[PDB]
Amino acid sequence: NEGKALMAIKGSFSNLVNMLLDWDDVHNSDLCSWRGVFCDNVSYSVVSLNLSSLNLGGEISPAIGDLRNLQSIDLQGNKLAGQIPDEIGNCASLVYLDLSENLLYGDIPFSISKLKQLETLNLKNNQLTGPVPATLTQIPNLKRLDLAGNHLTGEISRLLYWNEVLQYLGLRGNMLTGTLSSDMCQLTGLWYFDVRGNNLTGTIPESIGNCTSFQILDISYNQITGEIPYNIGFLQVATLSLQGNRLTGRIPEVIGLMQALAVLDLSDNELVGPIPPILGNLSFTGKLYLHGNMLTGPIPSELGNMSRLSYLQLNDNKLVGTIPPELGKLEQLFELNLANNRLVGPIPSNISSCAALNQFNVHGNLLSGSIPLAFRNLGSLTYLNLSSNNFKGKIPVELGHIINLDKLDLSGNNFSGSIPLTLGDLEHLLILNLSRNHLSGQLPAEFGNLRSIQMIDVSFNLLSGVIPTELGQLQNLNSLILNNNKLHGKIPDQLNCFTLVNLNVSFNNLSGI
Amino acid sequence: GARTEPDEQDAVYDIMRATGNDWAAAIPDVCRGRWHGIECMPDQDNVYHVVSLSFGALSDDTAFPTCDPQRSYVSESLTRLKHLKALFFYRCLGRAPQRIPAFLGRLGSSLQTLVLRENGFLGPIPDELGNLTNLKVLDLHKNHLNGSIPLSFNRFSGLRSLDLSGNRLTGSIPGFVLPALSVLDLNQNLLTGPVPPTLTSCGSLIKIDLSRNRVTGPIPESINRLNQLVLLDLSYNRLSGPFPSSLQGLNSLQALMLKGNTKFSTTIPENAFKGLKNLMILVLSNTNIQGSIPKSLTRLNSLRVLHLEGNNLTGEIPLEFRDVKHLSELRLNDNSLTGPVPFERDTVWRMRRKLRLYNNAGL
Amino acid sequence: TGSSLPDCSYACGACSPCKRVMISFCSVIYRCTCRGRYYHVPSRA
Repeated sequence: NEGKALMAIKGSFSNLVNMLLDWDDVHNSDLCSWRGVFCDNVSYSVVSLNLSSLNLGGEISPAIGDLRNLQSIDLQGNKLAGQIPDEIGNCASLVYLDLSENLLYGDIPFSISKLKQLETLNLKNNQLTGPVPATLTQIPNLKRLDLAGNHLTGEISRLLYWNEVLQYLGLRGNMLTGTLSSDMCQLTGLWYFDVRGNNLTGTIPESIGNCTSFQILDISYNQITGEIPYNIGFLQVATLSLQGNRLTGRIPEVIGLMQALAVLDLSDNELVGPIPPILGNLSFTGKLYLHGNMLTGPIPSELGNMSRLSYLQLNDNKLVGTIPPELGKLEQLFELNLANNRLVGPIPSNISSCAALNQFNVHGNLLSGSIPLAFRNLGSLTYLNLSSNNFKGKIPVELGHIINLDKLDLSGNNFSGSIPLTLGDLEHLLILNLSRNHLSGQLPAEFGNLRSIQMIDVSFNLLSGVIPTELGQLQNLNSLILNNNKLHGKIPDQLNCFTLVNLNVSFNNLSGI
Repeated sequence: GARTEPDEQDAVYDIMRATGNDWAAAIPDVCRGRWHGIECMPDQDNVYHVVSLSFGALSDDTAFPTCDPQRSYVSESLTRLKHLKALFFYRCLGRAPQRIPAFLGRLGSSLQTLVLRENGFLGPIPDELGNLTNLKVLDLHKNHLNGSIPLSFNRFSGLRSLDLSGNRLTGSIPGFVLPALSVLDLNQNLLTGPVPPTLTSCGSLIKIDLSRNRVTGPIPESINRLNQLVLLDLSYNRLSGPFPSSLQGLNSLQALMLKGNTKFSTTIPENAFKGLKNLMILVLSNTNIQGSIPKSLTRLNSLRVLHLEGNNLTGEIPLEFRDVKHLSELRLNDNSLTGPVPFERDTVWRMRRKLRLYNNAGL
Repeated sequence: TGSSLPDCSYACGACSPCKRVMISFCSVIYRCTCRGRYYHVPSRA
């Protein structure tokens, strides 16, 4: 009776009996001992089905409509093709439907509205084609709705926002058009608004300050034009994400009062004007991504009052003036990215105080002066980028004592002297691009100890001497560019570097074959 | 250095004890040690007042304080929150399934949101719930109420959302002329009579759901006036009469379902569904509809779902269904259609079982 | 008017060591936990 429907279900699952080896009604009769099926201990009908993450790869047989007491159906990962069967809308006891991570196409079916007990509709990462039907409003207990990862069309009907119990709205990664309706803020118990990745035109609703239920607001990557309203300062969100759109005007000064924020994202927008220094009282935010804009003016020194900051990205703007030394105050800073600006003057020595600094990138500015020596104290640094600047002086010896360095890029500056031998014991290094400089003298043979190295470009320098013989030990180096230098002698016959796929010795003075 | 108003704080103490959460008594000040479900706003004198009071738990986050299933009750002390703007009860019971308290009236001017969802409340709707003139959102979904719907409800000149689903409500649908009303949900009730005329005077309406009731009479001619209407759901009712002359004014209407009106017994006029670009879902199944499949259902651009099953439709399937590849569900099963079908192979391969044609004798 | 940190001193109601908690899904929400399970804390404007 019920095993009949379970065997039509299994009947439509590609062609594998290895996985559901269990479902065998002649040598395993009780169906409540089968794999992924569960019967509540009283009525002893199947109430829960969990075939999640097995790849059975057929269809959802309509016989699923014949297990009436199913209140849980989790069929994720199985690569089920075809449409969502209509009969799934007469398991009225159903509470929780996860069909996420499959190859289902067709529409979200009308019969879904019959399931007046349903709480979680998880159709994530499928191929459903067609609109988010208005009838999803006729499920009074639905709390998590996510259609993320589909090819859904049509607009978001404001009817969908008149809903008092909804917790989670996941719409990311469809092709939804239209506007953000100013009735959007009638989802009074929602904590997650996600409409990212669609094609929504229109401005931000000025009446968005009433959305105090929201923990996360993600409208990013959506082609939204217009200004960022003042009432956005009333939002209680912790993740404010407005990235990737066409939001013009300047950064609302009222954002300086949104102290609850934990991730602040305005990046890849066409925002102009100065960086509001009031942001300095956002003492507890983790991320500030103002990059991608046309923000002009200096970096506010009050950004050192963001003590809890861990990810600062102001790159690719039109910021001018100096780097503030107060960035030493940010003791939690992992990634500092001020690239592609117009910053003038030297790197402050105070910045050597970010013991947690992990990425440092100031490529593409007008920075001058020398690397401060106190950079010996940046031991936690993973990624060091100072390319395309007017840095001068010498490469500090103590730079070799930043052990966790795996990407060093000093290209494009006027460094002098000979290369430090301590650069050799950067055991974890992977990329070393010191080119377009004025480096002189010997090519330090300690590069034989750069065990994990991948790409050495010390080209375009005044490097004299011979090519070290130890470079044959580098069993990971796939690009060795020594071009435009002053070296001589013959090439070592040891280049035993089976990884090399790109050598460039040229415009040198070698002697041999 | 702001402090709260004392009588409102004691009101909060009594309310919280009454619901079963004694822990709110240790609190040295209610509005500075804020738990999820209580909001406060200070006035000009740096004095906090209580504005939102909510129970129980829809989940963990949002986890309002739950109530004692065996003990709780609704304290009279609510009457002392002179600034209470919203009051929320969800899956919070009481010692004995009680009535809706009448003293909820006494906070008329401030209250703008009253939710009493799934509380097991017994008995009729207090009339003095109407004295809440300033209410914007009223929800009594899934209780056990019966008796009439108070006439005092047309005293909500500013109401926005009204949800009364899941009750034993008797009598007839209100003669509302509520200009601002957006969503009106009276479904799964015993309300009878006809669809009152006054309804179509509430132009702002977008959702009208009267399903699983016993409303009678035909459907109003002037339902065009509802020109903002998104969804109209009248399934499982006692409706009858002739189809309205026109629904053309009903732009933005996306979904209309008259399923289960077994005594409908009317044909579908050609011009009924002409100018409906935005129409998506049309369920007319099991309504004893007579006549032939009108072909102006073919020119419905956004139509995805068309249910006409379990009727007494007759004739051929119109050739212009060849001109329709947008539909995802088309139910013409269990009728008496004569001519053999004119569906192309694109359509048949894509639709598969989602196209129902069985139980037609002539095909 | 803005927004403020949860101040999750009193929001649990049982198991008094009521803390704030970091949640990530790189989208971060504030939660409140003590012992088992998590809570909220709020305000409005």
